[PDB]
Amino acid sequence: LGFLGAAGSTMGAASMTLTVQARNLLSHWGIKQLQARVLAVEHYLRDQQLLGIWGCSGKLICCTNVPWNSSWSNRNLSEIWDNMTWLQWDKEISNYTQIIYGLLEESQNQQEKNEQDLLA
Amino acid sequence: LGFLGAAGSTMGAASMTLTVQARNLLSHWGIKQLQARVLAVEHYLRDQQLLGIWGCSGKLICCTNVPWNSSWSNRNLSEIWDNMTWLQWDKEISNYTQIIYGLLEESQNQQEKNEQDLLA
Amino acid sequence: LGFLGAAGSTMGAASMTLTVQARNLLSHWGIKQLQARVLAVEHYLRDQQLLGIWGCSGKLICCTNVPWNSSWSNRNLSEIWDNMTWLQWDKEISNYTQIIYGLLEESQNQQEKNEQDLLA
Amino acid sequence: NLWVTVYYGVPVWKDAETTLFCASDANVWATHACVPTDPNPQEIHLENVTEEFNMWKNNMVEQMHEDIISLWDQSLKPCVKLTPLCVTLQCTNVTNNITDDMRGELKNCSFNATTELRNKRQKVYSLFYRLDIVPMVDLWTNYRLINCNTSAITQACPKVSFEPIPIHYCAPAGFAILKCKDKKFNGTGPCPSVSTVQCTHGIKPVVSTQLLLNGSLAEEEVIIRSENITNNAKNILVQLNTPVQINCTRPNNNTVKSIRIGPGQAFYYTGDIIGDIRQAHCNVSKATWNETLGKVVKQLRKHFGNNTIIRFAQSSGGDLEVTTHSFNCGGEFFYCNTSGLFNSTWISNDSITLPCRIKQIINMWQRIGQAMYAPPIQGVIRCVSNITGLILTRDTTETFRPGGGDMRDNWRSELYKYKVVKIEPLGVAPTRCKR
Amino acid sequence: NTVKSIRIGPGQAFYYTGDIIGDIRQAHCNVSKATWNETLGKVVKQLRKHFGN
Ligand SMILES: *[C@@H]1O[C@H](CO)[C@@H](O[C@@H]2O[C@H](CO)[C@@H](O[C@@H]3O[C@H](CO)[C@@H](O)[C@H](O[C@H]4O[C@H](CO)[C@@H](O)[C@H](O)[C@@H]4O)[C@@H]3O)[C@H](O)[C@H]2NC(C)=O)[C@H](O)[C@H]1NC(C)=O
Ligand SMILES: *[C@@H]1O[C@H](CO)[C@@H](O[C@@H]2O[C@H](CO)[C@@H](O[C@@H]3O[C@H](CO)[C@@H](O)[C@H](O)[C@@H]3O)[C@H](O)[C@H]2NC(C)=O)[C@H](O)[C@H]1NC(C)=O
Ligand SMILES: *[C@@H]1O[C@H](CO[C@@H]2O[C@@H](C)[C@@H](O)[C@@H](O)[C@@H]2O)[C@@H](O[C@@H]2O[C@H](CO)[C@@H](O)[C@H](O)[C@H]2NC(C)=O)[C@H](O)[C@H]1NC(C)=O
Ligand SMILES: *[C@@H]1O[C@H](CO[C@@H]2O[C@@H](C)[C@@H](O)[C@@H](O)[C@@H]2O)[C@@H](O[C@@H]2O[C@H](CO)[C@@H](O)[C@H](O)[C@H]2NC(C)=O)[C@H](O)[C@H]1NC(C)=O
Ligand SMILES: *[C@@H]1O[C@H](CO[C@@H]2O[C@@H](C)[C@@H](O)[C@@H](O)[C@@H]2O)[C@@H](O[C@@H]2O[C@H](CO)[C@@H](O)[C@H](O)[C@H]2NC(C)=O)[C@H](O)[C@H]1NC(C)=O
Ligand SMILES: *[C@@H]1O[C@H](CO)[C@@H](O[C@@H]2O[C@H](CO)[C@@H](O)[C@H](O)[C@H]2NC(C)=O)[C@H](O)[C@H]1NC(C)=O
Ligand SMILES: *[C@@H]1O[C@H](CO)[C@@H](O[C@@H]2O[C@H](CO)[C@@H](O)[C@H](O)[C@H]2NC(C)=O)[C@H](O)[C@H]1NC(C)=O
Ligand SMILES: *[C@@H]1O[C@H](CO[C@@H]2O[C@@H](C)[C@@H](O)[C@@H](O)[C@@H]2O)[C@@H](O)[C@H](O)[C@H]1NC(C)=O
Ligand SMILES: *[C@@H]1O[C@H](CO[C@@H]2O[C@@H](C)[C@@H](O)[C@@H](O)[C@@H]2O)[C@@H](O)[C@H](O)[C@H]1NC(C)=O
Ligand SMILES: *[C@@H]1O[C@H](CO[C@@H]2O[C@@H](C)[C@@H](O)[C@@H](O)[C@@H]2O)[C@@H](O)[C@H](O)[C@H]1NC(C)=O
Ligand SMILES: *[C@@H]1O[C@H](CO)[C@@H](O)[C@H](O)[C@H]1NC(C)=O
Ligand SMILES: *[C@@H]1O[C@H](CO)[C@@H](O)[C@H](O)[C@H]1NC(C)=O
Ligand SMILES: *[C@@H]1O[C@H](CO)[C@@H](O)[C@H](O)[C@H]1NC(C)=O
Ligand SMILES: *[C@@H]1O[C@H](CO)[C@@H](O)[C@H](O)[C@H]1NC(C)=O
Ligand SMILES: *[C@@H]1O[C@H](CO)[C@@H](O)[C@H](O)[C@H]1NC(C)=O
Ligand SMILES: *[C@@H]1O[C@H](CO)[C@@H](O)[C@H](O)[C@H]1NC(C)=O
Ligand SMILES: *[C@@H]1O[C@H](CO)[C@@H](O)[C@H](O)[C@H]1NC(C)=O
Ligand SMILES: *[C@@H]1O[C@H](CO)[C@@H](O)[C@H](O)[C@H]1NC(C)=O
Ligand SMILES: *[C@@H]1O[C@H](CO)[C@@H](O)[C@H](O)[C@H]1NC(C)=O
Ligand SMILES: *[C@@H]1O[C@H](CO)[C@@H](O)[C@H](O)[C@H]1NC(C)=O
Ligand SMILES: *[C@@H]1O[C@H](CO)[C@@H](O)[C@H](O)[C@H]1NC(C)=O
Ligand SMILES: *[C@@H]1O[C@H](CO)[C@@H](O)[C@H](O)[C@H]1NC(C)=O
Ligand SMILES: *[C@@H]1O[C@H](CO)[C@@H](O)[C@H](O)[C@H]1NC(C)=O
Ligand SMILES: *[C@@H]1O[C@H](CO)[C@@H](O)[C@H](O)[C@H]1NC(C)=O
Ligand SMILES: *[C@@H]1O[C@H](CO)[C@@H](O)[C@H](O)[C@H]1NC(C)=O
Ligand SMILES: *[C@@H]1O[C@H](CO)[C@@H](O)[C@H](O)[C@H]1NC(C)=O
Ligand SMILES: *[C@@H]1O[C@H](CO)[C@@H](O)[C@H](O)[C@H]1NC(C)=O
Ligand SMILES: *[C@@H]1O[C@H](CO)[C@@H](O)[C@H](O)[C@H]1NC(C)=O
Ligand SMILES: *[C@@H]1O[C@H](CO)[C@@H](O)[C@H](O)[C@H]1NC(C)=O
Ligand SMILES: *[C@@H]1O[C@H](CO)[C@@H](O)[C@H](O)[C@H]1NC(C)=O
Ligand SMILES: *[C@@H]1O[C@H](CO)[C@@H](O)[C@H](O)[C@H]1NC(C)=O
Ligand SMILES: *[C@@H]1O[C@H](CO)[C@@H](O)[C@H](O)[C@H]1NC(C)=O
Repeated sequence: LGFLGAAGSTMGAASMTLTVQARNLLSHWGIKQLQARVLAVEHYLRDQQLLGIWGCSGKLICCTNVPWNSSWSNRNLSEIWDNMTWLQWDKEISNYTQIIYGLLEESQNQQEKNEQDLLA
Repeated sequence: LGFLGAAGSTMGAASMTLTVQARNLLSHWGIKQLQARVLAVEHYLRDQQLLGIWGCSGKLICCTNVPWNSSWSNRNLSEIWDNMTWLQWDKEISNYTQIIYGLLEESQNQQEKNEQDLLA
Repeated sequence: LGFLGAAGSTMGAASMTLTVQARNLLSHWGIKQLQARVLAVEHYLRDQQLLGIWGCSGKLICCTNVPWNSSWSNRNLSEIWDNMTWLQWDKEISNYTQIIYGLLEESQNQQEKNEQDLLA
Repeated sequence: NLWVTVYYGVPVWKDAETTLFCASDANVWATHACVPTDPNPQEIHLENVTEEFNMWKNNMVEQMHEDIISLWDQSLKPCVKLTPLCVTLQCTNVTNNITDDMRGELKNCSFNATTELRNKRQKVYSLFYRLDIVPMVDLWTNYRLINCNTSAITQACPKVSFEPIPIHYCAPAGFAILKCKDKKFNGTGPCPSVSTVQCTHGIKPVVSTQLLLNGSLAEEEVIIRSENITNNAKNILVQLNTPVQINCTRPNNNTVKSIRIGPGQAFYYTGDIIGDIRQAHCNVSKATWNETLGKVVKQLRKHFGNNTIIRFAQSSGGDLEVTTHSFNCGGEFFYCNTSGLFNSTWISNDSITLPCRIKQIINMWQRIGQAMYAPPIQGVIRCVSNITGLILTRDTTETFRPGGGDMRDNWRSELYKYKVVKIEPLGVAPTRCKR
Repeated sequence: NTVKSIRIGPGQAFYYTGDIIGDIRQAHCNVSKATWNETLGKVVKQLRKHFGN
């Protein structure tokens, strides 16, 4: 039930502990300690900025409008979620990541402009 | 009308100056000053992370789905919001605060999973 | 197409590169390196806090309920948004900025209270 | 059709090299600098996690090395500089009842020291160990201190102990330390049982050479860990599963006197010896030691031929700092001869006494530009330590000799079970769910 | 230049010129003459745009 306790568990189970890990991201001699504190903050902020860009701000589980091109992983939703741990999944699809992130950004840009045009 | 000006006023009045206080949370000789700046940031981020966890991101007034078990405070609205100042309230229900925060976290997790299965 | 590439283009074009600039806002001898990193964070957080105050958290484009008093600028929608760059616009309405920010803050406070009453 | 869903707070990590900070539990040494620890912080079992560990490529070792050396140097900054004492010393033999083993080991020297006033000098008569002085320019009785032809000597402050107070290493937020709990783990490769901790256990920063003192013991059996076992250029770290007790003494009742050499600057020196003059020494139980080596041999035979011969021998060379067992015993620095421990061949209440030398002017780290003078200690010194591991090097018949000159090996013997990783909470997966 | 050194203190070395091998001559720098004259001519042409022509 503690931090990373679910690391060896299946994705379909581990997804229920997202708040456990989220809360462990924040908190001359003494300078290296300041450097460590500053980078912990900078890494945190980059993840939050990215969620903001994608339109996932404020939530731990974010559904999007980008579809899963099978060429990323042609495995099925009883294998990805019941037979694989997040560590194994991350390795499987680590190559095709800066494609997915790019697509998520593009999708959100279109959603913002379409939403302004409706509110008119 | 300035920072903490409403501290001695009733909760029902003080609730209208939330932006006044929110704006005062952000901004070897010289090191202790740098340390102070870093910790001010860390405290700010922890409050924001917590609001995000509860589903209150981006807002000063957040209604939730958790009910008020009378055992925490059995006073009526027209006591809490007309007489007591936030300082007196904070003392009254200081003990039972980690319990409330835990309930808010669980409530939001249930809500995020229910929504995922309504967008299916 | 890179950082500030759109600076010389018209507002109506530049508005499509908002993510390009947003992504470039984050990241004794050597102490100044920490000071620089800390201030970059502080400036970032102030912008985010302000968007939160106005109810624009999580978005790069945010429509509001505040109307454009002609006194700020009486230029018509196709002298601003396809004849004028963002640099020239900022100069045009520099004096009248803090007014707008104050109005946006008031608008959001009215919006948060009204919503709360409707969820009773 | 499956659509991309973004998850934040995902229990994923990657190998990482970051800055660790120190912490401690609750006469100042290796403290103030570290943050007080949390009681019983946390340990999370991570039941189904298998992970790869690789000691020797572990940067936690380099950080511990840097912190110890830096804190060591910091502690000498406010102490008295013994540069006014770089003079001609006139030295003669010691007029006491000296055993044969100590002949020539001590000298009674007379020097002119500076005083509180700039225009005055005094005449001081002190005992020195032979190892701290050098004769010069063909003059029979004229000596100088060993390190006045290189670095300035700094006297260690008399109020500062060198007690090896344990230091804990803690991860910054966003990072975690993984701990290998496999009792058979040899320092590398997959570890089937890996838990997560906040901060490592405290490790005592004990500084020694060929015999590791007061460390952790192996849980079940002697473990031999090496970067490449067939490469004779590598050191072999052998962890014992049982301690061997070693009793060390400096059996001479010393009188320590002090003088001012400057404006509030005190110098400490051995004035005189009460009673007989004897050699410092260490006692190792003979039977325990022979059992210990037999176990080591049985394990060596799993990497070397089985129907083989294993030989133990004394170091073939190098200076006193590496050919002996160096350690701090009650504030004094001992250099003990271990040839009595490693003189046997193993083929397919008695005790061993190790004679010891004492030095007051030491270098600690393998550096050229620093020296330090350890004030002598009043009375008689005794200490008892646990031998928890050996550092061996290798030349049919495989011959092994004591090594350990490189201090990072001592720290590897405690940090081998820890790994630093970075948490990567953001990721994606397909789910049947679209905005 | 033949360089010698002495110790002046505990690990403190001082370096100095011991002596000179060969003749003693003055240090100097060479600037090509025509190149320098062309360089100034260009500078002068530009100065004349701020000063009288
Ligand atoms: C391996 O671990 C053992 C066990 O911890 C360790 O032995 C210990 O060494 C210390 C330091 O020499 C001993 O502490 C002293 O004990 C005597 C008892 O007579 C006291 O008088 C001493 O106090 C005086 O000196 C202090 C110097 O710092 C002053 O601060 C103080 O005010 C007094 O003037 C001091 O308490 C300790 O007793 C032993 N422990 C045992 C069980 O013998 C050994 O040194 C470690 N080995 C290595 C290599 O680190
Ligand atoms: C090393 O040399 C020094 C200097 O010679 C020796 O110290 C001296 O030792 C003698 C004999 O113990 C001392 O004489 C005694 O003086 C006291 C009064 O101080 C007196 O009560 C005794 O009856 C005796 O006369 C002498 O004072 C002392 N000098 C100093 C500076 O302390 C030292 O003992 C020698 N060490 C050895 C063992 O070689
Ligand atoms: C789905 O992917 C296929 C194959 O794309 C390749 O693998 C991807 C992971 C990525 O690395 C692509 O850049 C690779 O080309 C796509 O088919 C190709 O698409 C690209 C444009 O992205 C095009 O230039 C190629 O000609 C196409 N042909 C192949 C087989 O290489 C397919 O278009 C992708 N579908 C989606 C939803 O974008
Ligand atoms: C409402 O609270 C009661 C009792 O409240 C407990 O003590 C209060 C002062 C405060 O600390 C509360 O948070 C505590 O829960 C609950 O009744 C008990 O509930 C606990 C589990 O929470 C259970 O173990 C006990 O057996 C229950 N019985 C007692 C001693 O009253 C009640 O369940 C709470 N109801 C709601 C709606 O949450
Ligand atoms: C729209 O602006 C006019 C002009 O206001 C001036 O310029 C503004 C940018 C700001 O700086 C004002 O403070 C300036 O007075 C406003 O007309 C005047 O508003 C002020 C303040 O309300 C009032 O005292 C004057 O009597 C007004 N004069 C007139 C000619 O009516 C007007 O109120 C603004 N409207 C809105 C939507 O706020
Ligand atoms: C280390 O071992 C030696 C040898 O056993 C010990 O020396 C004996 O000490 C007792 C007590 O003072 C004497 O009665 C014996 O005569 C000594 N033996 C010899 C051969 O001289 C020594 O005490 C032990 N000590 C340590 C490490 O302090
Ligand atoms: C430890 O003591 C032994 C003696 O038992 C020393 O070994 C001798 O070393 C000399 C060279 O200096 C050789 O000529 C002798 O043949 C060696 N003797 C034996 C029995 O092998 C050893 O050098 C000492 N080591 C240290 C570090 O002091
Ligand atoms: C998911 O896949 C299961 C196994 O299918 C077979 O083995 C995998 C590794 C692939 O090679 C696949 O093409 C093979 O057919 C099935 O038993 C299960 O029913 C599948 N579920 C869904 C929803 O498709
Ligand atoms: C609110 O309560 C005031 C005090 O009366 C009582 O004590 C508090 C703690 C509550 O338990 C309440 O239910 C009790 O009646 C009353 O004087 C006042 O009339 C009450 N007002 C309302 C709107 O109920
Ligand atoms: C917009 O107006 C143009 C003329 O601009 C006039 O002066 C500027 C400074 C503003 O005060 C503006 O409101 C004035 O009308 C016209 O040339 C142009 O055609 C107009 N365009 C549209 C879309 O009506
Ligand atoms: C570990 O795997 C076993 C199946 O081999 C499973 O029953 C168990 O629940 C898993 N443990 C965790 C923590 O997921
Ligand atoms: C995946 O399913 C197979 C079925 O044979 C099982 O043996 C394996 O342990 C499962 N792995 C996990 C991580 O649950
Ligand atoms: C990613 O690319 C590397 C290229 O060296 C390759 O070795 C690895 O197997 C790839 N992983 C996949 C297929 O995602
Ligand atoms: C302070 O209390 C008085 C009543 O005694 C009230 O009239 C006044 O408005 C209150 N002031 C504030 C800041 O709440
Ligand atoms: C508020 O306080 C006043 C003075 O104690 C009291 O008269 C009044 O009834 C209180 N109002 C309520 C119901 O909270
Ligand atoms: C809060 O806890 C303290 C310590 O147990 C206790 O003295 C106090 O009465 C409690 N207050 C409340 C509001 O129950
Ligand atoms: C610069 O102006 C020209 C002429 O209007 C236009 O074609 C070009 O796109 C402009 N450059 C940018 C960066 O907008
Ligand atoms: C720019 O503004 C001028 C003056 O109103 C106008 O004549 C011109 O047509 C405008 N051009 C565009 C592209 O809006
Ligand atoms: C803003 O005010 C200053 C001072 O009155 C004035 O010089 C400047 O022209 C004004 N600019 C605008 C945008 O009106
Ligand atoms: C010193 O040794 C001699 C024998 O050489 C002995 O007669 C004398 O008593 C001893 N002195 C002391 C103080 O033990
Ligand atoms: C003094 O010690 C030396 C060895 O360093 C020895 O040769 C000499 O004979 C000794 N002299 C006396 C008087 O003991
Ligand atoms: C100091 O003198 C000794 C004499 O044996 C010599 O070996 C050493 O190298 C000298 N050190 C320096 C720094 O000159
Ligand atoms: C030596 O080992 C024994 C085993 O019983 C232990 O109690 C003792 O504390 C150990 N000594 C040191 C210094 O670690
Ligand atoms: C350590 O274990 C690995 C397991 O893969 C083995 O290959 C290696 O030879 C072992 N080394 C030693 C010194 O035991
Ligand atoms: C171990 O040493 C041998 C020496 O012959 C060398 O050939 C081999 O590549 C080395 N292996 C590793 C992992 O360093
Ligand atoms: C060390 O001293 C203890 C008494 O404190 C004794 O029991 C033990 O046998 C001695 N150890 C050795 C190796 O002599
Ligand atoms: C090595 O010898 C041991 C007995 O001491 C035996 O159990 C083991 O099987 C032998 N190994 C090989 C490879 O023969
Ligand atoms: C090794 O043991 C033999 C036993 O006969 C002895 O003669 C020899 O001197 C010893 N060597 C060392 C270095 O102690
Ligand atoms: C050293 O000698 C003095 C003589 O006054 C005595 O008081 C002290 O106890 C002795 N110390 C030891 C360790 O023998
Ligand atoms: C500098 O030396 C080079 C040697 O190749 C020569 O060609 C050049 O002309 C010299 N420069 C001057 C200014 O004399
Ligand atoms: C420099 O340029 C002037 C131009 O008037 C010319 O008269 C003179 O001879 C030139 N000198 C050299 C060295 O070329
Ligand atoms: C200076 O003289 C040059 C060369 O005749 C001519 O091109 C230039 O225009 C003149 N400038 C002025 C300011 O007379």
